[PDB]
Amino acid sequence: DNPWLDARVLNMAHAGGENEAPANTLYAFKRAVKLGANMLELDVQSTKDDQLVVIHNATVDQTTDGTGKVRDLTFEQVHELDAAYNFIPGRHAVPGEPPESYPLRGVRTGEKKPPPGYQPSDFAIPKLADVLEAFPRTPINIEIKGTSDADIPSFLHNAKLLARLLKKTGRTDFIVTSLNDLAVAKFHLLAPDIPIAPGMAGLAAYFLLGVKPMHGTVALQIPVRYQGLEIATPEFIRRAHADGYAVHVWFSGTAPDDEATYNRIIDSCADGLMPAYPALLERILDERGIERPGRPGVDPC
Ligand SMILES: CCCCCCCCCCCCCCCC(=O)OC[C@@H](O)COP(=O)(O)OCC[N+](C)(C)C
Repeated sequence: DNPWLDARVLNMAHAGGENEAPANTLYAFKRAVKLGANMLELDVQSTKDDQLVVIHNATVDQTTDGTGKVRDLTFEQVHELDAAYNFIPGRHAVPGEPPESYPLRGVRTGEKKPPPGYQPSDFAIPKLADVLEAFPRTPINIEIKGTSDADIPSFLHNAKLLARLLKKTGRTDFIVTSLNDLAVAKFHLLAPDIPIAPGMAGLAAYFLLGVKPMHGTVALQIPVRYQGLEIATPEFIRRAHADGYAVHVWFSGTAPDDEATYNRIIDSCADGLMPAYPALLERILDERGIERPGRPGVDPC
């Protein structure tokens, strides 16, 4: 069967909580786990020397002080930069504001003292290997990224790199996914034991034609709305459940990262949310007594 139909309700920190902390940094992950997130959610790219690093965009421009495409830079180049240079609470990463906007700019580079409990390295772009070292016992939702939407070779390069590494850990508490369905198929071929979730065309095909997503799928990981169509409804999740799949919902501009939304998606029987505000979600769950993995409680439907 599917263990993930019981792993609910999940607080899956979107890149660690991009509205509450520098996205894809160890600070964000360490913070997010500490306040009660059941699962990390993160993005992977690869350096010029084929090192899997945890970053979302193909270019380091938006979240750091540097410039260039991750695949053009070595890990040693990428690691020295400040992955909190442009963080602003409530607004992820936004360059060009008064330097006082940035409460954690410069901590990686040593110009400000880190908050208590963290080192300057907790604010750089981490190797995926270092995140796995740091969370041996936390499930990690990993998403394969590429150089551009149409650069199918870069997704496949990353899928290869990812499966090799995840195999070496011998772990199984992952969910690997990509917007590019080819990457998922290639990843599933190289690492059949690791749970996946469908890419874009598999989701369309399931929603539209009933076609079950690739063997090995544990969950459907869906935005709330897409191009006007409401995806994460009670009915859609009723059917996904009936067909044996979990539903994890993300937001990221398709619907507001706010309290009413999180509540509606909880009420829609989703099994996990991917909030940019993992603190805000954790408070809602605690306050409502919603069942959690292990810790039982209220079933909101
Ligand atoms: C008629 C057919 C209708 C059927 C529905 C079709 C819907 C299809 C839309 C695409 C859905 C693919 C889901 C699989 C990939 C995934 O998990 O999404 C990425 C998400 O976590 C973050 O979103 P971002 O773009 O990575 O942005 C954040 C960046 N950050 C973290 C720094 C803010």
